[PDB]
Amino acid sequence: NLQTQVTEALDKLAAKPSDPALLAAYQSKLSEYNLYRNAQSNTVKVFKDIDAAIIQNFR
Amino acid sequence: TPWSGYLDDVSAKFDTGVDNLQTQVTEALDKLAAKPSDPALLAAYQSKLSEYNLYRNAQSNTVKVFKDIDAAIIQNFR
Amino acid sequence: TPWSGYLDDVSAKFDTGVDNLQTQVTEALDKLAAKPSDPALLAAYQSKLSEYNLYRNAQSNTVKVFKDIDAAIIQNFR
Amino acid sequence: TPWSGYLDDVSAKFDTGVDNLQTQVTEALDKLAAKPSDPALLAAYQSKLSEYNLYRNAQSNTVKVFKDIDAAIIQNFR
Amino acid sequence: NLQTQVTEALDKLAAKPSDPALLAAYQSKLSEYNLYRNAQSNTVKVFKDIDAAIIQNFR
Amino acid sequence: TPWSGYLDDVSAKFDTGVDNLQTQVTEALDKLAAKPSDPALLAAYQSKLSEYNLYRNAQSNTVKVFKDIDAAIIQNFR
Amino acid sequence: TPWSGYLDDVSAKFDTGVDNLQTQVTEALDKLAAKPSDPALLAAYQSKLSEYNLYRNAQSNTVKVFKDIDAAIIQNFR
Amino acid sequence: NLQTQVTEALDKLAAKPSDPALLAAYQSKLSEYNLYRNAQSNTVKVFKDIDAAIIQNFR
Amino acid sequence: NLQTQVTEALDKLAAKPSDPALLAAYQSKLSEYNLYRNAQSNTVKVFKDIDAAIIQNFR
Amino acid sequence: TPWSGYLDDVSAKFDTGVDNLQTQVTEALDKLAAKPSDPALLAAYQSKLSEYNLYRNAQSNTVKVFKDIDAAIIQNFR
Amino acid sequence: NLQTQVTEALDKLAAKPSDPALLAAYQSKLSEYNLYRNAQSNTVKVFKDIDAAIIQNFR
Amino acid sequence: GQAVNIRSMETDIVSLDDRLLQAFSGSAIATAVDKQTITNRIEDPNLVTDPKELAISQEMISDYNLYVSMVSTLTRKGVGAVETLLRS
Amino acid sequence: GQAVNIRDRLLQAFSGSAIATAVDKQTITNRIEDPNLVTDPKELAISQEMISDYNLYVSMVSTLTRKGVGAVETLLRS
Amino acid sequence: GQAVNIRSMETDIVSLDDRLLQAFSGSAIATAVDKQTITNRIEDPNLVTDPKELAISQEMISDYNLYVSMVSTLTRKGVGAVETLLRS
Amino acid sequence: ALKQNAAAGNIKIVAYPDTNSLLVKGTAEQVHFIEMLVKALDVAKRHVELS
Amino acid sequence: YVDMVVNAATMMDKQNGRQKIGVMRLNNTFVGDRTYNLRDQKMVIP
Amino acid sequence: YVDMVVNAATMMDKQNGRQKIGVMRLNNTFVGDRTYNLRDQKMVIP
Amino acid sequence: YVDMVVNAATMMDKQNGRQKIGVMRLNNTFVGDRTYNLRDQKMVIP
Repeated sequence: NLQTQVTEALDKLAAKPSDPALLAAYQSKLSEYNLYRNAQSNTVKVFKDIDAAIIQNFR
Repeated sequence: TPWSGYLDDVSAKFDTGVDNLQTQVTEALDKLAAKPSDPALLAAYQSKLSEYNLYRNAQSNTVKVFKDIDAAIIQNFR
Repeated sequence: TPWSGYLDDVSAKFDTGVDNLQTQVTEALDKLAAKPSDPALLAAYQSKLSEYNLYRNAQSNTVKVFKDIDAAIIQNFR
Repeated sequence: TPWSGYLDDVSAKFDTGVDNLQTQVTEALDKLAAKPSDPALLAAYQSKLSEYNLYRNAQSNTVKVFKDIDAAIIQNFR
Repeated sequence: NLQTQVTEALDKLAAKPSDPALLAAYQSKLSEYNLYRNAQSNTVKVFKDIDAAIIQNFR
Repeated sequence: TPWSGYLDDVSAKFDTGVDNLQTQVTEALDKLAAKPSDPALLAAYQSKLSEYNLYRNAQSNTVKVFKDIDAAIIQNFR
Repeated sequence: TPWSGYLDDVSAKFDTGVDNLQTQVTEALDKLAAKPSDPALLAAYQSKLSEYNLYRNAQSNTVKVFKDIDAAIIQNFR
Repeated sequence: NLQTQVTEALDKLAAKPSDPALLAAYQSKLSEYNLYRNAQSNTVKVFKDIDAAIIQNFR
Repeated sequence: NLQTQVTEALDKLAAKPSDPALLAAYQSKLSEYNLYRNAQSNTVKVFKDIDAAIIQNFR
Repeated sequence: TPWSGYLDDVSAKFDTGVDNLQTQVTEALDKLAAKPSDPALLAAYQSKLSEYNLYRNAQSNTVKVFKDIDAAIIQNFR
Repeated sequence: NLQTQVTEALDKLAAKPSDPALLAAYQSKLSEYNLYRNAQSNTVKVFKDIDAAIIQNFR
Repeated sequence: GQAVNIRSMETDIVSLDDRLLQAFSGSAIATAVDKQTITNRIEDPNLVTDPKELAISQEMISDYNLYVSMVSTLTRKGVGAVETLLRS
Repeated sequence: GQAVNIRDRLLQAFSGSAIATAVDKQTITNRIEDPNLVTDPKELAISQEMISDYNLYVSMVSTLTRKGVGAVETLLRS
Repeated sequence: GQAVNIRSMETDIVSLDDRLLQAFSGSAIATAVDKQTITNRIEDPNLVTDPKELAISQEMISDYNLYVSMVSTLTRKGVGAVETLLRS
Repeated sequence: ALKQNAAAGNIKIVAYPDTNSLLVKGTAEQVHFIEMLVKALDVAKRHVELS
Repeated sequence: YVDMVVNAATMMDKQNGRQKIGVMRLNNTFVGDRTYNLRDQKMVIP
Repeated sequence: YVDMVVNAATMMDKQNGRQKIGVMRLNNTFVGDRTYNLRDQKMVIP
Repeated sequence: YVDMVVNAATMMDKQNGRQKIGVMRLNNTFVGDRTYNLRDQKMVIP
């Protein structure tokens, strides 16, 4: 449900793209969401590759 | 039907989050160019040009971040 | 409704802190131009004009600072 | 429970590390905007703005350093 | 038909490479066509590669 | 078609915003240079020189602002 | 035959969208360097040199986004 | 004969490595020459790789 | 125990983010923790790839 | 034993290069703030405050150069 | 032995960081040690890679 | 709107080959729709933009790729065991 | 102006697949000898399809011939 | 508050078949928990944002790769030793 | 519901002195709606005389 | 009969404002902001 | 019959302005902004 | 017969300027902007 609290701070910056405190909290949010998405992609990636290594081994 | 992506909707939220700033920049130039010596018009125009500067900068940096997320995933397809 | 950001709202706080001083300088000026030799009217206009010079100068430099605060953080997005 | 990460906690540590910087900018501006000719208010407002200027710049720079370290680690997973 | 409305928006930026509203919409367009094309290249590639693996097994 | 960018059209609005200021500064100088000791002519020339000084400085600084906005976007192409 | 490519399409697409900027900066360098003090000429070329800088980076950074994608196809050749 | 009209643009930039118009046209040449050379090497390679697989199969 | 003397210098700058000696000292700490962590990341990396190469050799 | 790195040791050369400069700026401020109209106290304070500015700027820039040297070799590990 | 005269000019500038002649020779020194160190790292890297590439072919 | 189909159809089997044939038919119906629905996810270019529906489309590749690879090698070994015994 | 024109089973099969594999070789040969077709991305994609189906086609009739002749030796040795 | 267990019990094998069942069952639990350890390390999103915990998760992935790869090749070479002897 | 999805901020009101009137704009009910406000905004004021 | 009703409902849901100016004449008050130069304070009534 | 009717209906929906100047002479009011220099405050009537 | 009519219909869809100067003499009014220096306010007539 992290994408929910992603989607609640951009609109307040959309309504106010000059508050220094809000965009600071928004920058701490979306960059933290940047760290989550590639984490899920990179961690599933090894599990495909190591599962492909077994069938490459047993063929 | 004209197509609109997800990246369009994040950038559209900046367009809809502000009401008429595209009008307000245009409106501030015509009142200033008619009489560029009114102190009431000068303080209003400093605010709107700087607001439009942060508007486009906030738009362009956000799309660049979401661009780099997908390309790392598409590389992680194969 | 004309949209107003936070940078608009900081400059408006100087505008509302004086009630109608932009009117009061012009009205003190209008009585002065009819007879520009009264020392009671000259000393009244010296006070209000000098009050009005510091009014616009203090307003415009502070908004410039908040521009530089936002631009340094937005640069640190990417 | 709404989630807050460690990078949030680092940035939250700046928020609790300073006591009342969000209050001090608003109160010194409101007393200054009521009467923008007091030297006691001018020297007080210069002081309060500069603390908020270095605060947010240090906050935004801090998240960027811990992000590129993590990005170097995530590439080295696979 | 995405490539059509790609090839229709560059010319107003060619005629006006200083309009602030147009190049902002153009970057949101042009980076979006960039993510689509290599996605199509990568998605046919796995469908070829796993199709090459069956003939690799039975040979 | 004579090509005109967006920055060309904003600067042309300043040129049309004043009626004949490019003519009047040179022309007020020509009336002043024949007899540069008339107080009715001196106060008229003081007004036009200060208006032309503020005219070009506000025009030329404004294009500089719009220049830095586009370059931040163009850097974010790649 | 003098052959054209798709990358030669988009580069010359920039050269037909603009009309005379490769030479409009040449007539104002003849003009401004003739008398290097005219305010209607100093601001004339500053509207010409500035647009020369956006247009040459736009025709350049388009090339880099349009090269590496064709690299990504040939990377998917084997 | 593509390499001929590549090799005809280097000399005018050699006499003048400061012309803005020439290096703009030269980058449009050299990146396009980059796309030509490795594409031809990789495409003959598949024509090489698949004929050896047949004799590997029939041996 | 390096993270301890990492986590002990931000608080005096948190209570006082205008002292000139501390943020200079804080910068001398944090760039070295930046240098230490990826060094640990780079050193585990050589030990995985060369260990994966052995089973790649014998398979 | 509290650990100290090489970047600590470069900054320590600045720390040992000045004897008691952190004390000397504060003591010169205290004599000036007691009577800020004494030319002997003003001239002493201009020298000591400006020396501390070049002290920290030369200190802070040196650690940044050695950081980028270090990042190129660690990147060249794998 | 270049690192010796690297380590010999910063300390005299530490005792006097306002002499104009000394930091000029120091900038000519200190920027030069930056150019030396990355030169050694980049040159061993190709020599690792080219030594690794032959065994990469025969593996 | 959405729509799910609650009723699944079933047929009686009497022999052993139709039990094999329903795995053959059950695999052919899985791959014919799953080769297409991820391409429909690819050809609809709003689905290739949002990171939420990008991560599920990331893992749907691996669901398709590992499944068809399992039924290949199981059949390769399965026909390999009948090969050696009749050659003896 | 663009134009378009309109127009034992083993002994026709091997002759039928003789030029069926020959024309796809030649059409991708002049696809890549034409430099206009190698610069456009969506022409690369349909040639990328065109390379890939060339590999699956001639490999399918290779191995099925191999398995076709692989079934003949064992019965004749019996 | 965490916990460890200290008793590694021993049941007697009555044959080699009873021996192989412990080595598989002792490893199948271990290979399930660590993959479930790294997802809950991931699924707790507060664990993946801290720098110190990342090298811990970096270590636990690479041990998981090296563990299952080491049991695969041995069983591959094990059954490969069977095929050559039966062929002789 | 979509005509009841009008923005309150989309209301634009301008004064116009030379006919003592207001010019407002909006969709077909909110022009009628704020009519009810302004009809309850100018009452005839009362006089008070001092001595 | 079942496959017709479902496929026609999910094709109807996918298929599914004009401004105007009003002129109102006031009757009991002026329009626009006023300023009162009562020489104690420039008083304004918005 | 069905493949013609579906194809010739989804190709009609896929198949589906000049400005002008008017001159109006007023009768009860001037045009353009006027100013009333009543020397207490610069009143403008737009 | 079908392949000729289709292909020759889509090739008329893909199939499917000089400036000039006019001099007009006015008869009841001057040209160009005029100024009326009535010395109370700078009134402009475009």
